[PDB]
This record gives sequence, C-alpha cells and structure tokens, in this order.
Amino acid sequence: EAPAAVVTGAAKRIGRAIAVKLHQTGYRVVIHYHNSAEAAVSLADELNKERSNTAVVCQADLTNSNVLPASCEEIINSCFRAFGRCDVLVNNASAFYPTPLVKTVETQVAELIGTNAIAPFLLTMSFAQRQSNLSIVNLCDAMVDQPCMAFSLYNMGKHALVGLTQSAALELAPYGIRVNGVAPGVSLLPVAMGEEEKDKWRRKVPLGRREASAEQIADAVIFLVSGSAQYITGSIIKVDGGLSLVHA
Amino acid sequence: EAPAAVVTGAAKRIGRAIAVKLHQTGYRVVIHYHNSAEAAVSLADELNKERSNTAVVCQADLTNSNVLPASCEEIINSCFRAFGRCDVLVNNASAFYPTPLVKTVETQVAELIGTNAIAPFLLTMSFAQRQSSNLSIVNLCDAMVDQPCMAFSLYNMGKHALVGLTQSAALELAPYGIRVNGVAPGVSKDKWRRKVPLGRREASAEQIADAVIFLVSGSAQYITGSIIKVDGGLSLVHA
Amino acid sequence: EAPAAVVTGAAKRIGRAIAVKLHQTGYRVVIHYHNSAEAAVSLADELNKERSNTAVVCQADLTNSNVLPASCEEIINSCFRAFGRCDVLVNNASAFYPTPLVKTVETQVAELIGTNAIAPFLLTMSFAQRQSNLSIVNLCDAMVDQPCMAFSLYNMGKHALVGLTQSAALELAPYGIRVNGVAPGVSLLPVAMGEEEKDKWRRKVPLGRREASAEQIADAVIFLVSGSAQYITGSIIKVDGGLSLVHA
Amino acid sequence: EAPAAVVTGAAKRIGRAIAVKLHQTGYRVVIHYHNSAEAAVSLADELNKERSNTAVVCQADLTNSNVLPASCEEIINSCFRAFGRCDVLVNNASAFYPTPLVKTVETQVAELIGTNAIAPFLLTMSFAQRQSNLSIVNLCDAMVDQPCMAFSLYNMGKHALVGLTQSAALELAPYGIRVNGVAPGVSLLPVAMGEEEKDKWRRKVPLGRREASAEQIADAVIFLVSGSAQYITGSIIKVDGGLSLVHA
Ligand SMILES: NC(=O)c1ccc[n+]([C@@H]2O[C@H](COP(=O)([O-])OP(=O)(O)OC[C@H]3O[C@@H](n4cnc5c(N)ncnc54)[C@H](OP(=O)(O)O)[C@@H]3O)[C@@H](O)[C@H]2O)c1
Ligand SMILES: NC(=O)c1ccc[n+]([C@@H]2O[C@H](COP(=O)([O-])OP(=O)(O)OC[C@H]3O[C@@H](n4cnc5c(N)ncnc54)[C@H](OP(=O)(O)O)[C@@H]3O)[C@@H](O)[C@H]2O)c1
Ligand SMILES: NC(=O)c1ccc[n+]([C@@H]2O[C@H](COP(=O)([O-])OP(=O)(O)OC[C@H]3O[C@@H](n4cnc5c(N)ncnc54)[C@H](OP(=O)(O)O)[C@@H]3O)[C@@H](O)[C@H]2O)c1
Ligand SMILES: NC(=O)c1ccc[n+]([C@@H]2O[C@H](COP(=O)([O-])OP(=O)(O)OC[C@H]3O[C@@H](n4cnc5c(N)ncnc54)[C@H](OP(=O)(O)O)[C@@H]3O)[C@@H](O)[C@H]2O)c1
Ligand SMILES: NC1=N[C@@H](c2ccc([N+](=O)[O-])cc2)N(c2ccc(Cl)c(Cl)c2)C(N)=N1
Repeated sequence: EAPAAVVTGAAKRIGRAIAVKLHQTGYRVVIHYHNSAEAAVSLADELNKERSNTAVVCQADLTNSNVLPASCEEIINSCFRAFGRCDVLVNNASAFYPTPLVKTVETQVAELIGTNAIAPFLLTMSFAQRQSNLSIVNLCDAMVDQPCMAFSLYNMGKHALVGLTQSAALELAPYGIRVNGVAPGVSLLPVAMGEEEKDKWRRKVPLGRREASAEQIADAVIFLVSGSAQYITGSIIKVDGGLSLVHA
Repeated sequence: EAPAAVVTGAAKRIGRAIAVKLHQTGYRVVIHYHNSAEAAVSLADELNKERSNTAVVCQADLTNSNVLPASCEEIINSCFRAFGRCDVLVNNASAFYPTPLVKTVETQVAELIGTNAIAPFLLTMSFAQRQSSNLSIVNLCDAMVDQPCMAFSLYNMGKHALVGLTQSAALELAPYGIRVNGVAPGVSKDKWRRKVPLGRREASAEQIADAVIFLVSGSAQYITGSIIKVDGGLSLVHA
Repeated sequence: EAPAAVVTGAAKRIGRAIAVKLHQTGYRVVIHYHNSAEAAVSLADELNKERSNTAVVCQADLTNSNVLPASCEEIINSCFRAFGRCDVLVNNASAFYPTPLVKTVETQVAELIGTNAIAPFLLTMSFAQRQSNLSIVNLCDAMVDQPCMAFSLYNMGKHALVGLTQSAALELAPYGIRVNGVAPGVSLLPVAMGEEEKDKWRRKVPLGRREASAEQIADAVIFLVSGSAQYITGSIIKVDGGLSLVHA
Repeated sequence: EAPAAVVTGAAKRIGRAIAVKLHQTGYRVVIHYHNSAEAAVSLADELNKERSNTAVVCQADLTNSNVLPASCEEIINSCFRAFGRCDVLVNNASAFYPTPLVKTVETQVAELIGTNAIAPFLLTMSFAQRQSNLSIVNLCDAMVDQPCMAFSLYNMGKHALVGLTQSAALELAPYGIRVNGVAPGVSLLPVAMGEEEKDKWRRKVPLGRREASAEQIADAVIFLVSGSAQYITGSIIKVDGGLSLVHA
C-alpha cells in the first residue's frame, strides 16, 4: 500500500501545499482543519479526483483544553481508520497573534501554547502509541531568537515546539521514528496584511528580496520524510532565504 | 526605601539561597510558597531577626488554571503591599518529573508548562503592569535544554518556552527600563558529579544565587536577554 | 549544459560519496585530492567510464600559506577549464588530529585552520569572483558545541567554517549564490579503528545505534544543491542520528 | 600578595576599562599594546601612582606568523617576571575591518584570524603551561550570528574564539582554570563616526537606545573572574542591551 500522512491545518496556505506535495509524492493524506471546512473538502475533492480514496478530512479544534488529548487521539485514529496506517505526521496548525505584556489571557494561552506546542506533543504521543519510514515534521519559526515585538506567547509556543522536536527525536529514535522541523522565515504574507507592509518584509530577505512560496516550504518537509533523510533526526532546517542572518 | 524582590518557590533549596542572598544584599523579600508554609515562615523568621519587617511570605499554587492569572497578580501585589515597590522578580518555582511519550496528562501540562512557563509569563505581565531605579526579572532556566533528559518532554518544552519568554520579554520591556535575564543551572548521584568538568561536583545553591545577584546588580545594567549558564562545564561534555 | 561541481578532498570516504552522487545526479565533477592520487584517478576513471569527459582530478595542498590563495584560485579555474562553468562548490577536505593545550604548533594551525576554514573562504571568494542554481556546501560538524577533548584547533576551524557559512550566505545571496552546511555526527568510522571502540560510538547514536554511511551524508548535500532547496541559504543540516542531543 | 592579570589590547577603549577595573579590584596588571605606546605607558603610570609596582606594559604584534607563539609566550612570561604569578588572562585585542568576498588577502587572514583567534589560543596554551582562582575571559561578539556584511574573516575569527572558549573550558577545567567569554553588542562608538551613523546604531539598542560604556563591558569581565563565578566555565555573557534580539 501507499504510505499515509496526517497534516494539521492543511486546508489553506502552507499546510495545503504540504498535503498536496505529499499527495503528489504518492502519500494518502488526512487533511485536518479547524474552521476552513469548505477549503478542506474541496482540497480533498481535487486529490481524490487525481487518485480515488487517497484524501480524507478531519475536523478538530486544537486549543488546549481537557479534551485536547482525545481530539489529538482522534486525528491519528482517523488516519488508521481511513488508511490502515500512519507513516508521517506534519504538525503545521498554528495560531498567531499579539499578546502584549503591557480574548481573555487564559484563552490566548490555550490557543497559542495549545496549538503551537501541546497539540504537537499529544499528536506525537498518539502517533507513537499507535505504531518502515516513520517520521514527524514540526513547522517551527526561523525567527524564534529575534522575535516579533509583543508576540511573547506565540514565541514561547514555537520555542516549546523546538524543545519537543529535540525531546521526541531522542525518545522515539529507538522505535525508528524520526522527528525534525522546518523553520520558515517569511512565506505567504497574509493578503490580510497590506501591500506596503508586505514589501517592507520582502526587502529584508537577502536571497531574492521575496518571501518563500508555500511550495518551497513543502519541499523541505518532503525531503525530511524522504528516504534521503533516513539518518536525520532532531534537526531543524531553516527555509528563510537568509532572513535570520540579517542584523537590525 | 530598600529595594524589594519577589522570589517564587523560595522556601527551600535554590529559591531559599536566592532569597537569603538578595536579603544579605539589602533587598526586602517576598518568600512565595505552595506547600512549604513551615519552611517559608521559618526563613522569613530568620531574615526578620536580621532586619525587622524585611521578609514576608506569600502562598500561591502556580499550577496553570483559570485562577493562575489571579494568583500571579496577587504575588506581585503582596510585594507592593508589604514594601511599596517591587524591583526584582525571580521566577524560580518549577515542577520536575518525567512524562514518557510511549496525574492525567492535562495535569502534567498544567504543572510542567503552567509552573515552568505560564506562571513566569503572568508574573512578568503583572510585574510590568504594576510599575535611579533598577528593575529586573531573572528566570531560572536549564543549562541542559539542548541535550534533554530522556522522557522529560514536557519539562523540556516548559524550559524552552521560558527561554523564549526571557528573550521576548527582554525586548518588549526594555523601553520600560526592565531587564530580563536567565540563569541556567546544570546539576546544582555520583554518576552526575563525575561528569562535571569543573571539579567533579554539583553547584551549591549559593553558586546559583551568586549569578542571580550579579544579574540584578548595577554591574549588569546593560545586560538583558542573556542567559548565564552555571553548570561547571557540564553542557559542553559529549555523550 | 550539464552543471559542474568541485568537491575538495573527494578521493575517499565522504568526499568520494559526494562526488559519486553529484555525478549520478548529472554533474560533471572536479575531484580535488592532496595525497590520495591513486584513489582520485581511479574514481575519475570509473565516473568517465559511466559518462565520457565528466570527471577530472586536481591536486593541491590546502594548508594555509602565502600560496594558498593561488592554489584555491587554480582549483576553481580547473573547473572552468574542464567544463566551462562551475555551479557547485563542496568544501569537504579537512584535517583532524588532537592539539592538547597542556609538528610545530604553527604547522598545526596552518593545517587545521587552513583546510578547515581558510581554504573554504578562499575557494568561496574564487568561486564567486569567477561567476543558474549556484551553491556552496561546507562540511561542518554536529558535535561543535560538545567538542572532543584536546581538539581545540579542529574545533576552532569548524566554528570558523560555521561563521563563513553564515557570512558568505548573507554576502552572496544578492548574486543568487546559496551557501549552506551539512554537519555529520559519526559517519564511516575509520576501517583501522578497533571494532570495540567503534562500538562505543555506535552505542551512543539514538537513531539505530549505527554511524551514518557516507551516502547518507551525500544525500543531504544533494538536497542542498537541488532545485528543492532554492530558498535555503545560511542553513546547516545536521545528519547525526540524534547524537548531538545526547547528554554526557 | 595581589593576584595578577594580563589584558591584551589594554591601552585604549574596552581593554583599558578592563585593566583599570581589574586594578581597582586588587589585581596587578600587564597592559599589552601593539601600536599604542603613549597610551599604554600613561595608563601604567596612573595605576602605579595609585599602588606602586602594580602595572607594566608589554608590546607585541598579535598577527599570525611563525613567531606568534614566541610573542604569546613572552606576554605571559612578562606577567610572571613582573609579579611572580599570573591568575587572569583577558583576550581583548582584536582587528576589525571589511574583507569583501567579491593588504594582501594573506595579511588580512593573519591579522583577523591571528588576533581574534590564534593569539588567544596560543596565550591560553602559555597561560596554562605556566601554571587559586585562575581564569580566562575572551571578548567575543554578541552579533556573531547576524554578521555585518563583508566582514567574513572577522566573523570567522570570532566564531573560532567561541570554539576556543568551549574547548579550553573543557580541557582546562581539571586544572582549575575557568574559561568564559563576554560578548559586547555596540559599546563606546568611535569619534571617527558620523552623528547620523552613531544614531543609526543607537536607535536599534532596545535597552535605552544607547551603546554600552566600556565600564559596562568591564563589569562583566570582573564578575567572571570573581569568586562569585567559581562554578561558571564555558559560558559567554552577552552585554548588548538586547541588540542581538532585534530582527531585520
Ligand atoms: N507563514 C509564514 O511566513 C510562517 C513564518 C514562520 C512560521 N510559520 C509556521 O508555518 C506554519 C504554517 O504557516 P501558515 O502561515 O500557513 O499558518 P496559518 O495560515 O496562520 O495557519 C495554519 C492553520 O492552523 C490552523 N489553526 C489555527 N488555530 C487553530 C486551532 N485553535 N485549532 C486547530 N487549528 C488551528 C488554521 O486552520 P483552519 O483555517 O481550519 O481554522 C490554519 O489554517 C505554522 O506552524 C507557522 O507558525 C509560517
Ligand atoms: N537543582 C538543579 O540542579 C537544577 C537543574 C536545572 C535547572 N534547575 C532550575 O532551577 C530552579 C530551582 O531548582 P530546585 O532544584 O531548587 O527546584 P525544586 O527544589 O524542585 O522546586 C522549587 C520550588 O518550586 C515550587 N513549586 C513546584 N511546583 C509548584 C506549583 N505547582 N506551585 C507553586 N510552586 C511550585 C516548590 O515550592 P513549595 O515547596 O512551596 O511547594 C519548590 O520548592 C528551577 O526553576 C529548576 O528547573 C535546577
Ligand atoms: N567522518 C565523520 O564522522 C565526520 C564527523 C564530523 C565532521 N566531518 C566532516 O566531514 C568532511 C568529510 O569527512 P571524512 O571523514 O571523509 O574526512 P577525512 O577522511 O578525514 O578527509 C577528507 C579529505 O581531506 C583532505 N585533506 C586533509 N588534509 C588536507 C590538506 N592539507 N590539503 C588538502 N586536502 C586535505 C584529504 O585528501 P587526500 O586523501 O587526497 O590527502 C582527505 O582525504 C570533513 O570536513 C569532516 O571534518 C566528518
Ligand atoms: N566596541 C564594540 O562595540 C564591540 C562589539 C563587538 C565586540 N567587541 C570586542 O571587544 C574587544 C575590545 O573592543 P574595542 O572596540 O575596544 O576594540 P578596539 O578599539 O578595536 O581594539 C582593541 C585593541 O586590539 C589591538 N590590536 C588590533 N590589532 C592588533 C595586532 N595586530 N596586534 C596586537 N594588538 C592588536 C589594538 O591595540 P593598539 O591600539 O596598541 O595597536 C586595539 O587597541 C574586541 O575583542 C572586540 O572585537 C567590541
Ligand atoms: N576531517 C575529518 N576527518 C575525520 C577523520 C578522522 C580520522 C580518520 N581516520 O583515522 O581514518 C578518518 C576521518 N573526522 C572524524 C573524526 C572522528 C570520527 Cl569518529 C570520524 Cl568517523 C571522523 C573528522 N571529524 N574530520
């Protein structure tokens, strides 16, 4: 059989491009989504028209809560119920917004630490418990050590995720499960953000003065789950066009 | 008058050494304690014999809950009530235990992420909100963050998150004159002692406290976003 | 129309596996060597048997000295003379031996800092001066923050190479030249090392209790030079089986 | 009697503030200088005025060459000749100038890698070979991972100095010698810089929008050599007012 992958937050943007590229590489995919129900089903539609019975969707809120363990368990079970196996997990889903030090605070903690770190941890536990080229890829952030002003909790979540990547690589290595991260710099800039602000960011990037395409991010995920990365674990590949090297 | 410090988890071990040493330097201190009332009060007793009314205790569970925010605001308020000011926050309290990937898990999260990272973040917000002054926060980090103990995932995540906080907070609070730094102990088992380059022994708590003292001093007035390792070289030793 | 690559120290072990895998991907190769003439020629003969006129050898000492600049310029020149172009430089050649703080020391400096850091810098200058998927890959070391006892100069050269990787990424990005590193852990243990000591090192590797093959290192090099790594620069991929995550 | 320290490049700016504060703290000091003969001699005068026989000068070029080991050996020898002991080495001397990838190149290598890295290594070997609270402090660079463009060789020298810090910390620990670093951001801007340009660097510094005074860098050095730092070795304290945290 074809291997199977779970991609969290795969309805739009980078997670979609990852799901598509794994699909094109011959994976069956679980497309997880939270709110983007239309975009999820439609993507699964396109993929199933390319090969029947090779994409399903799965809805879950990945905010931290006393039911988060069961939703993460459920995401993983969805892959085994659809495909009989689960080879790859890509932790892509992520909340992003300011939490100035100077939504209630408990809800921000719940969404920014929950989605960025606790859900990846619970998903990793269930993926491991339900188990060959097994691997987990976490989408980290190339700018973790030069953070955006007023994004403390997002930054805390992404650092926690680097910690999980290292801890899990070490603890799951004996079972043959590799864990690695991909750390984008600036990739798809929200059309939400304006055009002048968009160009401000583009100008900062050494390699081409442009943001990464979603495809460029997905290419590095594909390498890490590939047979070419069989000895790579605990590694985080930056895909940032040199942005993390530029001083203030 | 004299500056004032909050130290979390101050009843015992490293938090105690920090509270004593800040007190010897002339700080008034809040000794925060969860379960250790007797030890906290005994220490406040000792400090107030040295100088009257320079040490109060403050009870709070720093588990993450819907009440954590209120608990953290109260720790900071304790200091302003007792002393009229709060110059230093030392985020020392911390839960430590394994969480194998292969207590409910959500209880482990509330303690290992709540105590180690979320309470520091909420205390930092309260400290800053409530503000020749010398304001600083010092976070107790871990020198072994990049070579973690097997099966210590959540703890390791919490300490990494604390490093992120240290950096984000240093950047955001710098305009307010508040410095934010970290101290990362190693071992502070003869297996362990023997691995340590510098003299085959664990640090004393007092050696941890010495680095804290430096970071709060006027000798460290340009330092922020820095994490001083106090590990006797342990993190440099390969497998 | 085939691109061309220089691999330094290409006659044996990891540099040989890199040259072979670049060749297999369609590159013409300069096989640089120092002392290993027979192994170098024999590799070029094999590659040229596969595809005529696709491999040449180039002899040079990469120790630091007043002639090192001209040697490095000639290595690069040899690629343009043989193939009309030079698209990839792999800085793989490296001396390694102890230098206790407690050969003259200046020869040890010349060899450990020259081969490991200064020759890379001079090659990178020549490569960029003589200039499309252009990229340089430096072979770094995953254990650079937990160094071997009494290897100060080696460790200094490898840290200097990290700095070069970062500096040259930033400065060559505007010319579209990407610069990245591959940091092995333990790979291809010396055939001469007694099996009981090899075992000590293998035992420490979480992923599989085995050293990497040379080909596993080469796989990461192939990724970085490929069209899939087009937005990656200033990155260093560790290929170490999780060894740098293991505490003492 | 009083402990003794060597400070390299101590005639002016940061190394002077370090020699002063060491002396204020009770040390006898060797003020190493290269060209700054007037300033060196003047400083030792001020110090000896305050406590007789507590300061000597020692001239040396710290460029890499086949005589660099003898000069480093002599700097340390001068301390033993003047004071009978040598407790502290501060590696502060350093060249800094552009070396664009696109003075011969071999002279740049000798000065930028020699002063920043090789001389510290050789000084370290001499210090250790010649041997209460023994310690070495290397002056590193907070910006080493976000380098100034066109400063490759300087950046390579500073990264090498970090490696030396760690390698020597590990190797010299069993002899009771601690090795640590202090990494300034921007400190004491030169008067040879435009109002415009000084304000450019100043505006970036989060903590007070101002460079460090030399005194602020010396303060950290004092701490690492003090008995309050007896368990600290292998550590590098950034003294940069937050500058390394600021993104592009
Ligand atoms: N984009 C960049 O330039 C960049 C830079 C650095 C790092 N990254 C990392 O790369 C990854 C993908 O980036 P992106 O820009 O594609 O991210 P994105 O568009 O912000 O969001 C990814 C998905 O996360 C899901 N999500 C958000 N909150 C959730 C919750 N409470 N429960 C469940 N799912 C939730 C959303 O799914 P629904 O739409 O179904 O609600 C969303 O589609 C992220 O991990 C990000 O932090 C990206
Ligand atoms: N000791 C080491 O070798 C070492 C190594 C690496 C890092 N560190 C870091 O150094 C710091 C101090 O270490 P230590 O060994 O002194 O730590 P510790 O003895 O385990 O604990 C510090 C204090 O934290 C408090 N604490 C724990 N859970 C709490 C909760 N849910 N609510 C409120 N308070 C809670 C406890 O207070 P009560 O007793 O009042 O209940 C405890 O006495 C920690 O941040 C730690 O991770 C230490
Ligand atoms: N193998 C590992 O586990 C490992 C671990 C960490 C890092 N690395 C890095 O990976 C790269 C490849 O490693 P390896 O184990 O294959 O290395 P290797 O066997 O030690 O040697 C690489 C080649 O370097 C060339 N070389 C050495 N000194 C030279 C000089 N003065 N001038 C010119 N060339 C010289 C030699 O060419 P000739 O044979 O023709 O004389 C040698 O065969 C190196 O940069 C190494 O530091 C390897
Ligand atoms: N200032 C900053 O903002 C900053 C930022 C990052 C790092 N640093 C580091 O902190 C340390 C001191 O900084 P600084 O700005 O005071 O540096 P500085 O003014 O540039 O120079 C320090 C001294 O090193 C000596 N030196 C230069 N070339 C030499 C050679 N060939 N032989 C012997 N000595 C030589 C010079 O001595 P003579 O004058 O006697 O010739 C010079 O006074 C340096 O290691 C520097 O890299 C400083
Ligand atoms: N340049 C370089 N060379 C190799 C190396 C050292 C010794 C031998 N040997 O004796 O055959 C081979 C490679 N090397 C290395 C060092 C230790 C080990 Cl265990 C291995 Cl596999 C390679 C390294 N890091 N750099």
